Amino acid sequence: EHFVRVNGGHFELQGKPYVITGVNMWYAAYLGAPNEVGDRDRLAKELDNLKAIGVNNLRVLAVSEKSEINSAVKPAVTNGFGNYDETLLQGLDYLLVELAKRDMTVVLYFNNFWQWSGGMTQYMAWIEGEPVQDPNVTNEWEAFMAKSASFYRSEKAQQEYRKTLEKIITRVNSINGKAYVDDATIMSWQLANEPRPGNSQTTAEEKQIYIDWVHAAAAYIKTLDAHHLVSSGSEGEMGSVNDMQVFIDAHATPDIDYLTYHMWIRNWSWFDKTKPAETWPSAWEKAQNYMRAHIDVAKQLNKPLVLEEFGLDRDMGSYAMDSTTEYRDNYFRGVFELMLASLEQGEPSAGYNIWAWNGYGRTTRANYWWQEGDDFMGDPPQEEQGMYGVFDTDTSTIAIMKEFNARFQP
Repeated sequence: EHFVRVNGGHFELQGKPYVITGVNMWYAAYLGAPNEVGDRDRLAKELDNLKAIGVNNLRVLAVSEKSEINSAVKPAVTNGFGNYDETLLQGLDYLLVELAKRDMTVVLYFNNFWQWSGGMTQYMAWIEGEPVQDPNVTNEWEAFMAKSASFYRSEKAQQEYRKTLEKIITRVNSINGKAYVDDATIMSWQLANEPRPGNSQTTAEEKQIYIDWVHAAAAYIKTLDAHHLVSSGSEGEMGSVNDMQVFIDAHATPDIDYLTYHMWIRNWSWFDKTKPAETWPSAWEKAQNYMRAHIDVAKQLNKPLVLEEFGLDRDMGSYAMDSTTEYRDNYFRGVFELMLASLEQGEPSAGYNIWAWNGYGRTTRANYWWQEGDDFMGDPPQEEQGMYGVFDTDTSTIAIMKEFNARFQP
C-alpha cells in the first residue's frame, strides 16, 4: 500500500519523513528458505531483535550464481543461466512476509561486483566456459576487477541479467499472493552490490560504458515497475575509479531515485587494523571528507543519500566473538554524530546500513572460514566469520545502534 517515496533530499512514507536506520544482512532471504538451507526460527528471532534495536531496514542479496570457488555462498539461486531455485526464492517470499509483520523494509540487490555470490565474474565464466579465478586465492585484484567489469560490455551477460531482474521483479509472493511490484515492504530495487567501472587503469570509454549501464539498467527496471525506488549499490567516488564525475554522471538519471555511498576505511588502507591508534586520526579525517564530498554531490543532484554499507574490524583485527570493539564503536559514533548533524541541518543525509549483522549466528571453525551448512553471518563466505559482523552479544555496539536508531527517527 504505502511505498517508500522520494521527495527532494529525503524519503517519505505516507507523506512523513522516513530515515533509514538499517543493517546489512545479505543472507536474510536464505534464512527464510523452507528447506535445510533455511533457519526460519532464527530469522524471526533476528528480526525481533533488530526491531527492538530500532532497525527499520535491511539490505539483502536477492540472487546468487552457482560457484565452485571456496569464497562463495552455496547453494545458489541460479544454477546456470535461467535455472532458478524456486525453493530458495520462497525464502525471499518468507522474508517479505516477516518484514511486513514488523513494519520493516528491504533494499534488494540483484548482482555483485565481487565473488561471494558469484556475481559478474560468474556470468562471464559461464559465457566463456572458463572457471572463476577466486581473488582470495590469486591475489590478482586488478585483473579480477577488469574481468568483473567486462560484464557491462557483454550483450549476452546483459540479456541474462535483465532476465534475472524480470524473474524477481515480476514474481508473485507464493505465501501471501502479493505481486512483488505491489509490495511496499520492498523499499528499493538495487542494480548490484558495489558495481565499479573496472580497475585502477579503467579507460574513458570504460567509464562511459559503466555510466550507460547504470542508466540503461535503471530504465529497464522502471519498465517493469514504475513505482518502487531504484538505486545502483555504488560505493561512491571509490567505486567510480576515484572520479567523482563518473559517480555524478552515472547517477544523474531520473531513473536512479536516491544515492548510495559505502565506506571501507580499512580495505582502502586508511586504517591499519594492527596499528589502530597510530592510523585512526588520519583515517577519520579521510572518512569525514568522504562523507562531506558525497553529501555535497547529493545536494547537487537533489537526491537522498544513504551510507548503506560501512564497517570496521574488531580490535586488533580479531575475529573472536569475545574480542572488544572499541575502534568500531567509536567509528560508528563519529559517523552517526556527523550524519545526525547533517540531517538536523536539512542536508540530504537520509540514513545508513551498518555492515553487517551477525546476530545469533555463530562459527565454530578454528580458521573462521565458512563452509556449506554453517550458520550464515553478515560476513559473507569470502571473509572470516567475525571480521565485520555485529553479534547479538556485542553489547556496546548494539547500545550505540539503539541510541542513534532512535535519534535519527523523526
